[PDB]
Amino acid sequence: QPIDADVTVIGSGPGGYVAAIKAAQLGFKTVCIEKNETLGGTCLNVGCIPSKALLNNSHYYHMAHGKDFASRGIEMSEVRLNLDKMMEQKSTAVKALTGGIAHLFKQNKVVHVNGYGKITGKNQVTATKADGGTQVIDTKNILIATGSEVTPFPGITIDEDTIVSSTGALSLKKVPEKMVVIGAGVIGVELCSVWQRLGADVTAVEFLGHVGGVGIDMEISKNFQRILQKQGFKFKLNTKVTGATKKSDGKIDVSIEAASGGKAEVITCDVLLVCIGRRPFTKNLGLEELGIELDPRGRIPVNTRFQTKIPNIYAIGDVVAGPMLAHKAEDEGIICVEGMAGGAVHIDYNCVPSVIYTHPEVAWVGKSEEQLKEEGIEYKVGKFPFAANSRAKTNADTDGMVKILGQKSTDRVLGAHILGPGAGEMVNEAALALEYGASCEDIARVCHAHPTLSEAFREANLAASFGKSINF
Amino acid sequence: VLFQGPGADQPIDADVTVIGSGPGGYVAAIKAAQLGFKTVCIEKNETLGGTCLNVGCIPSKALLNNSHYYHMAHGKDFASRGIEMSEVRLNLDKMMEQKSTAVKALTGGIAHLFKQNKVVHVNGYGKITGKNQVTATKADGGTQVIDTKNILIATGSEVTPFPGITIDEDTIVSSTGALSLKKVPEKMVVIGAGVIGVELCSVWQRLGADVTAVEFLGHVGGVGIDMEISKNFQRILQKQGFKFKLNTKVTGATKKSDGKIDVSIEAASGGKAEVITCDVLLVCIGRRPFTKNLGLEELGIELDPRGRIPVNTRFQTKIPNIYAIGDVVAGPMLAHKAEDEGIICVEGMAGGAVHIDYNCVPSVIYTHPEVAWVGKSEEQLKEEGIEYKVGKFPFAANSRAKTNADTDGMVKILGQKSTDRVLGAHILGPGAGEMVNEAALALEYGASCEDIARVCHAHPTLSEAFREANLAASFGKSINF
Ligand SMILES: Cc1cc2nc3c(=O)[nH]c(=O)nc-3n(C[C@H](O)[C@H](O)[C@H](O)COP(=O)(O)OP(=O)(O)OC[C@H]3O[C@@H](n4cnc5c(N)ncnc54)[C@H](O)[C@@H]3O)c2cc1C
Ligand SMILES: Cc1cc2nc3c(=O)[nH]c(=O)nc-3n(C[C@H](O)[C@H](O)[C@H](O)COP(=O)(O)OP(=O)(O)OC[C@H]3O[C@@H](n4cnc5c(N)ncnc54)[C@H](O)[C@@H]3O)c2cc1C
Repeated sequence: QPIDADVTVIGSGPGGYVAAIKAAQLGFKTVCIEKNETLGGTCLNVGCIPSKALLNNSHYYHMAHGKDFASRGIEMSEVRLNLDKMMEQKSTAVKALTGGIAHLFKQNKVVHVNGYGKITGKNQVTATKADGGTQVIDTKNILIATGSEVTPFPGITIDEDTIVSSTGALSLKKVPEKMVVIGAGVIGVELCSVWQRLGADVTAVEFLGHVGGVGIDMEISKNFQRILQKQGFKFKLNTKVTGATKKSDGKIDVSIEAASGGKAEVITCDVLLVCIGRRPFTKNLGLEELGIELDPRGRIPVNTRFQTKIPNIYAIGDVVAGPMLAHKAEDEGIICVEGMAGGAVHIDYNCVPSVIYTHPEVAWVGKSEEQLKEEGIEYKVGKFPFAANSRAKTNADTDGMVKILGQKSTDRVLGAHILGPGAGEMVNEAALALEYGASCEDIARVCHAHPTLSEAFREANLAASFGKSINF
Repeated sequence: VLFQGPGADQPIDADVTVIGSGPGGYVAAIKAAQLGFKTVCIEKNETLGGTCLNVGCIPSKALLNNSHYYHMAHGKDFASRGIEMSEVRLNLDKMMEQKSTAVKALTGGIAHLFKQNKVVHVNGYGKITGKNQVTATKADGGTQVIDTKNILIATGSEVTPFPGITIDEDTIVSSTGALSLKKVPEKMVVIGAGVIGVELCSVWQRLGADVTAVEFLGHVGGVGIDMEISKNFQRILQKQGFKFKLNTKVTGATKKSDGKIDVSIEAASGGKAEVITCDVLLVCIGRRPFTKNLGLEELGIELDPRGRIPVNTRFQTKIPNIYAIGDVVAGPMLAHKAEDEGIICVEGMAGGAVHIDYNCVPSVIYTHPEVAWVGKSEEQLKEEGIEYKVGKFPFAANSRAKTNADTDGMVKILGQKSTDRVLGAHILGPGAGEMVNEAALALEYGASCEDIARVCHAHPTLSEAFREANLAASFGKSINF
């Protein structure tokens, strides 16, 4: 009882479920195979959505429990945490959005097959369900969107009990008294902040010498770290972990040393979060038998139409090269299926923004100062602090700055870097500016509403273009 | 030298003399100095920054922010997130202190910016006493003459009075009195359902007042707002507790011996006479240009019927070296509009071309949900005979809005039917105020709906609703709805 299809998508994360919807909208008979109980992939079920929910809820807890609400005349005798209820709010959002994808599939006539997909021919995918039943799909095109998994730390076994990945850390049943996080990238700093805010003593251990992962601008990263340390973060940068021991009393002893060598020490904690990275997931997909070889980092090599070496078999998202982000996977899914229908296929990874949803937030798009130097680009800098922005000052939330990097000969915007309130939303104005090739003067002369945080983006461009802002 | 207050009465020479230190005047003065002009700014009030900083945008946004958080804590929202509190109490004195702290910091900042940029601040009442002369009259009665090549009038606006109802800032208040009420009124009536009125209503509603807005026109939110957005906005505000009497005129108000106020109303067309009682009456029917005792009549600068100073596209009055910008001239009475006019006016004084497109000036309403728009409404496009297409995306389908349990409203995009050019953007929902600036940048380039749809917006953000509404306008269908 095989199914015939034009496009068969393996995986229902941001890349796969959006690709499936768009393919159906373009007229393809479309199937989407998912092995998990719900649709939406890593981002919806154990990723972006649960993490942002806990960041929001823990931020508001900090505002009520700390000094902020009192300073605004909102007085409360006793603020208490109900962690079960906070986790419930998180789970409600996840359930609503995963159900929403199932309805979108029905609305657009995408056939949902529940099982573990394996490519069993150039034009065939077989999905094996939990009970061993099979469903064969004979298909013109195959779109691999199988995503990522957590990168294990050699010698340390994650059990999601006291040694957790991001999945376990998002569902802890009590606030750990003491918590250690291996990895001070985006995911690690976010999860650190959640549990710090809810009462944990948190330490982030990082082999590199800065916070925030790859590609973040160094000046932004140092300033971000300083703000976080004032919030209660403790950082062990330039530090390697040599091992972790699960102890008889339930606690964990973590052995660390200086990254360059020496200064060996041990620190004890109640929960260890292993968050050193993620890697492409292709297990048992049938690639070896087809001859589709992986690159040394486990990614599927693809061409500019996202075709593998077998031209009707495609791959997108966290399973191929480029930034491992939800909106990147989505755009790759859209343009891949547009290309299947004969159209142009374009994504510019220099215009793909990054966001860290701490408070303050961090967001950037385009090039860092380190990248411009390494490329030998002559640039100029404009900065504007949020302390001088009217909306930030009115809200009494004034950490950080906007930094703009501009090309000297043309005034072209080369990069935008935002540390402070509203950075996540603000970077999308910046992404539009980079896609259009805007000059710094262009953005300085656009009438931004007053009072808005976006005026800091305008003023930083004015500084880069004219040399001087108005309000600083 | 850089501050000329009482006792400082020697004559001054300047290239540019700016009368008024509001958003238009103080930015014009800074930019003039940065361009190389010897610049003077005359201000009659105790602080710089005009209506917006002292009694306007800044205090109102501070109270909107604080009252929204009071509502999150005192209502259901914080409890839904596992944040349990025994007793949430309002300390209005402390809330007002946070507001005043912000205003003081920002007014002090302008004075520092004037010093940094070598702008001479003259504290007095400026009158134009010759084609190239302004005389400032100071608090002590002293006078100071400024001989100047150019004059820039930036004298701003005032509250529009209501005949027969005397504002006393006690129980009958303007927006100024409403921003400093000493206690939450049990019942408040607002005459005028425009932007300022709805914002002030929302503040006091959140803090415990029973609020009613009376409006002579048939919609909420002032001039130019899209009618679909306005209707949806009104329905949301009614569920928050607002009561609206649209298409209604006020015939009078009487302060009673017991301190309460009886407001007499009728249908705008006639009939249906009623009386409604309140503890505080806010008179918010508009603002109007302020030019009192400026010397215009003697110069021969006549005003238009609404009191504005007529100017050409370089912002020149009938006297070619005398200019005017901001709330005293035509166009949207908004802070960023006054700022941009001041900048390009002084750039024009320095030899540059002068052009501004009021169709690219955004408007924002800082309620929760917010409202923001830029470009054209459906009503404008219809009246102009423009063929257009519509794309909508509801915030209920946006991942960041749903995750924060903050899902009112939608983004609506209007695109040209044949060319896909973005013609207007209308946002009702969370984050509208910041989001409209992405739309303003798009309009500057004449971008298409497809252009915006193909920009990689971060996930999860509210801005994705803007992306998806453009995708719907361009392709006919969004992804996530
Ligand atoms: C804690 C956390 C926070 C994050 N926060 C953000 C954020 O704020 N913003 C951001 O942009 N990104 C964020 N990310 C990253 C984001 O989750 C990923 O970039 C994105 O989910 C990748 O999309 P994808 O569709 O390529 O893969 P995935 O989301 O990983 O989806 C792959 C799907 O394929 C299924 N699958 C795999 N193999 C098969 C098979 N053989 N048969 C059937 N089904 C199969 C998997 O079960 C899964 O459902 C975060 C990630 C984590 C872990
Ligand atoms: C409650 C309220 C909320 C508002 N919220 C917003 C908002 O969120 N966003 C927005 O964009 N706009 C908002 N506005 C409108 C905004 O304040 C005005 O558009 C803006 O202030 C006008 O700028 P201006 O420089 O033209 O005039 P004004 O700000 O009115 O400044 C004029 C200045 O000139 C001085 N002056 C006048 N005559 C003389 C004289 N002869 N000699 C010396 N000095 C003189 C006055 O004292 C005053 O300081 C709000 C207004 C109110 C009342």
